[PDB]
Amino acid sequence: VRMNVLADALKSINNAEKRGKRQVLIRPCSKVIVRFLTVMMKHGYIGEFEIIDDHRAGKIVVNLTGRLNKCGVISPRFDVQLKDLEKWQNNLLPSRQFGFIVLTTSAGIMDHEEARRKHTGGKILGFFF
Amino acid sequence: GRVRTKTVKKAARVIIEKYYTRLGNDFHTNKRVCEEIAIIPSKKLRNKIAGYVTHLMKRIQRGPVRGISIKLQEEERERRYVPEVSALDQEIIEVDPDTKEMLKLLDFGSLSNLQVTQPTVGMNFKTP
Amino acid sequence: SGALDVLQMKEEDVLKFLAAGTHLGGTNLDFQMEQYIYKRKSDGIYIINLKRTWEKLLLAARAIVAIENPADVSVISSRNTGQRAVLKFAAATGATPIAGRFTPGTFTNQIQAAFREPRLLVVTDPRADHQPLTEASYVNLPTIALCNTDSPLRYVDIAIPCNNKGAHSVGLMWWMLAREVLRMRGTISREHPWEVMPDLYFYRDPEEIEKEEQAA
Amino acid sequence: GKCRGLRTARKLRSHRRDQKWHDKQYKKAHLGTALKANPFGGASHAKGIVLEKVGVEAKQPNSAIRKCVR
Amino acid sequence: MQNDAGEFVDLYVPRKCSASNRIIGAKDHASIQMNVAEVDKVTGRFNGQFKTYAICGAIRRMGESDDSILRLAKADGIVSKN
Amino acid sequence: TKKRRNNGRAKKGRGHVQPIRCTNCARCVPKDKAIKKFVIRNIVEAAAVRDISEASVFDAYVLPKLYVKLHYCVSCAIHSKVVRNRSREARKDRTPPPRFR
Amino acid sequence: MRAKWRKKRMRRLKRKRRKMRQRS
Amino acid sequence: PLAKDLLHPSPEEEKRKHKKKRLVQSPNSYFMDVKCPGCYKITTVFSHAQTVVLCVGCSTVLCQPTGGKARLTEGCSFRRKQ
Amino acid sequence: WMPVTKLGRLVKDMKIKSLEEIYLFSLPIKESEIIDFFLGASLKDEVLKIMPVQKQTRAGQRTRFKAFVAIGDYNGHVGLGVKCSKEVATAIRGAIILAKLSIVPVRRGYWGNKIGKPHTVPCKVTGRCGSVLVRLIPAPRGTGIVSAPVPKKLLMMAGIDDCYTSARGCTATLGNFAKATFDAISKTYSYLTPDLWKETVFTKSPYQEFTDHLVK
RNA sequence: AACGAAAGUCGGAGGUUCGAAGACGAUCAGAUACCGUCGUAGUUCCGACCAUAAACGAUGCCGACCGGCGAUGCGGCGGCGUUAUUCCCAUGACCCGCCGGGCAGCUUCCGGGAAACCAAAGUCUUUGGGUUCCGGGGGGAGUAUGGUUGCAAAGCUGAAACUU
Ligand SMILES: [Zn+2]
Repeated sequence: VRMNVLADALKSINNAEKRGKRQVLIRPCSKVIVRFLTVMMKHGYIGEFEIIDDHRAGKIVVNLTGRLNKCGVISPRFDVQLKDLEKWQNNLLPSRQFGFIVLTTSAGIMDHEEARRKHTGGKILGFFF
Repeated sequence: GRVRTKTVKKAARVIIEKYYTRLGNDFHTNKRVCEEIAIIPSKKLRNKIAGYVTHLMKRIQRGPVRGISIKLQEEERERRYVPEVSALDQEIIEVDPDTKEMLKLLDFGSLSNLQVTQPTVGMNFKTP
Repeated sequence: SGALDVLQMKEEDVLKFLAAGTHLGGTNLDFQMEQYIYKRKSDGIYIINLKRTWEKLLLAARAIVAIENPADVSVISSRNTGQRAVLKFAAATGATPIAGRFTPGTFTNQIQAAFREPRLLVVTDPRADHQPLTEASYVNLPTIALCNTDSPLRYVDIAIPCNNKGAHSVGLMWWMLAREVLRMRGTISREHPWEVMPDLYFYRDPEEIEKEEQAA
Repeated sequence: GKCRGLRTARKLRSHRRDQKWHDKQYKKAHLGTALKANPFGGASHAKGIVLEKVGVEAKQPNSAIRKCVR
Repeated sequence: MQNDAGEFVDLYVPRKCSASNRIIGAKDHASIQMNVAEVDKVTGRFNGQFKTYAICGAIRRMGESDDSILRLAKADGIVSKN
Repeated sequence: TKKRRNNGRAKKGRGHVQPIRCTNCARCVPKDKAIKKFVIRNIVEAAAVRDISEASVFDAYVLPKLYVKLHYCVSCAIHSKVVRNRSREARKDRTPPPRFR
Repeated sequence: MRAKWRKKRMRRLKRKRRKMRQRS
Repeated sequence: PLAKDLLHPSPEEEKRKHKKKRLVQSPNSYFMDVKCPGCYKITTVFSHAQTVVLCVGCSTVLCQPTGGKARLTEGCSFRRKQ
Repeated sequence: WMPVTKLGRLVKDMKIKSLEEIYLFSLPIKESEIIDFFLGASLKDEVLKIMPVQKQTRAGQRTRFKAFVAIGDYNGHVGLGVKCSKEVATAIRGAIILAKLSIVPVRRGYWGNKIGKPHTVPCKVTGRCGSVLVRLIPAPRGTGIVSAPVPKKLLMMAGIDDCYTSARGCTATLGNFAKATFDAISKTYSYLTPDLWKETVFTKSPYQEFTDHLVK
């Protein structure tokens, strides 16, 4: 059955982005996915989106300018300490100059360079580049 | 079998593309034409070339040949239609009423030159 | 086009589109032509919306007048109902015609004698003329196509919706394209009717020319 | 599809401990029956006494009589 | 692209698609660049100024060049708003 | 080498079709791998119907037809030329062959 | 050798072997 | 397609879809009132009701349970509420 | 050298001034003296393999020779051409012509702390042809090309100073291994980095601007 | 732990045809094989066992996403008409669409693949949704032994030495 909702949402983004489409519809809507897509939006990768409210777990309609090469998930959520962040950003990212790892820390859900600047580590969520 | 091979019906056509102002419908004139206009080795090729340009001039002046160029159209621009009243000038154009709803919602149909005809009953358009 | 009222439809153009049978499409629908149909009748025919036909025709005429040289816009017709319209349009505008059989390699084989290199391609019907539509993919040609409701939109860039099946509507659509290009470029003023009848662009059948030659 | 959750290290390691035995070098060098049937017993060389001198012919595309000793 | 002295070190900057914003490469031989001419508002004649749109070939192969030309011409005032 | 996608059958979505026996060699084939053929002719031949007709006591008696339903195995069709081997790219033609001009 | 008959011949061999081993 | 708006769907394509596959799911049943023609109880029925809805004047049946909509008894009068 | 293409008459006249205007509009290069015109003194080739391939007939075997050739100008430019013909010098000559016709530019990028001139591929690129999947990885300054010999030739020819490689599959068949490395380094000018996010201005085409020169 | 084709084994009833083994004929140098005549055990049923098949989609299961098209099976909804006949007649049979689930199809430069081909065997070096059994060059061999299941035929678990 459906496990780990964030993964199936990001595979929906990726399959509908590779076809060059302009808008996706994501279902369900966590509060994990709204902070994750906040992270991808603030870096200028997806633009605006809407959280459609039915009284069940909602849907999300995302605008897409294709700027997004890959949006992926890491499952299970491995504990990433601050010495294991360089070993993880060497593996998943395509460059030292761009690409990001999103990881869920005790200051909030954040990307991997902010977690070095805030001096904290936590569990990994996925990546986008 | 008397089928003409590649040289006697390609060389005859490249003889016909240029030099059309000299050729004609009689074989004995074109046979004598063919030595000023070419360098052909011996005459049996030249009689076969003359026989195909006589057969091609027998063909060509009543319509277009596929292999011949638009030097033919230089002959048809040198030698060669509408009606008086056009076939799109008809005075009643039958319109089945879905088209009339389209024209009403395109801000036309206040002007009436058209006449809407009765809609069809039955939807049997498919084949079994 | 353009949200301009000098370029809008008049009742004379709409009477030509009604009398020719441009608005009567086919009985099948390729799934990315359904932004042009108004509704499907009881007969099974889909009705082509004529305002979409006019706005795509004027956008096509904008694309055709946007080339400085008129000699490297090339027009294709392989089927018999559009050959005379292609030759009349090419004599009217100064385009280059290719009517009849289209030998493959005429855009990509450089050493063959008919090797052209045009800058735009206008074809008659995008299913029967798919050989220059596929050969437009190696030479970077944008391609304009007069498209029926059941006609595939692979490799065409500007689809002009019409009934490209009959004689009258093909001859009319090439006539309206010639008229919009010659008005936009500056040759004919917009206010007079153009002095060329659409019957110069229609197809003449051998039975139709033999019934015209034997008069009563 | 593999078993890839977070508390599943025992299934993965007791899988790869058992499917290592289908690898032929691990089975041939870690089961112990190879070292008992080998005439050296894991040495590099062995000293021995020549019983009888033989000649053996080569395999089929070659033709020779190879000189060997028992 | 741009090193620390501010220099632009790239060979060239490739075009991007107007429909999908993919990088039209050196050997995307099915990609187009299409001019669509403007007209003057009072006379309806071509006055020399252009609109330029580029579509990569992979959008063209799946039949989606027509609708993107219709949307891009609709949003820059060529197709009417009905 | 997969040769045919349907494997030369009509068994899609069931486990077992009950077999029939061939009419020419009595070889037990399944019901749908066998090549069914329905042969209708007149009972009297085309030749002898010209002189049957002078012997009938009934005026205007149209003679009956013979309704034979034939199953055939896959070996005895290519022996009996009912069904013959075709190209790799015209095997996707499953229109039955024309009997009309 | 067709592998069913190789199977059948090792079947006959094992049937004769278990015949000869349970006499004692 | 491929520029298609998912946030503003048209009502033709919102009465087309299955009742779970809309943006907001909404049921395809409705509440009626059945008027029996020889009595004066306005009686409230479901559209898709599964019991025989008995009226209390002249004790007749208004509707019949079927797999879809309940077929009302012929000659009564109904309208949809709200 | 009499040109036959429209691009050739723009190039054997000083109308196209660099090769990246031809690459920039994806204009198809169809004659090999344009690459001899632009790159000139800096073109060095090296022949990769000469393999005999044999066709069985009732006349015995009929043996061909199939040559691979790499070419390149070592800042940006790399080509690989395969031409199979009956004599070995004929196969090498045709492979050099086809290797000039397939030259693509390489986008080279940096490792971190980007001072200076670009020394590696900008990102991890992967190319696949046959069964060989050849991955090219950015590297530090001054590590050399860590690879097999056949892509070391292709990566040292393109002007890439540093790379790390990982290759999967049956690499011994040389054609797929060099074609997969050529698919790996022809792909760096299709990869959308965050610095190529800037919105493009469109300039006039070479055939659009030089079209009143060309009609003479 | 339940079911598991056919053959097989045991107890009983039944036995028309087919039919291993077998007895004869004839084809061949020879056929103790195909080809004919007859036939036991079996095929058939009721109880008790055995658990293997090219048990095949040679493709584990649950969920997601990703182009089209025209029919077909079932259930539902909405639409010109046409037909009952024996009451505008009831309800069914057809016609044009829509939604869900299902057996399959044709096409496609989505994508994959070594290719055959596949709308999954796709979304995979731009590599992690969950989970179960299993493969590691070819033979040796599914053999030897050991274990256990079975009245028996056998089943499951099941290796080396050596060789290439
Ligand atoms: Zn048979």
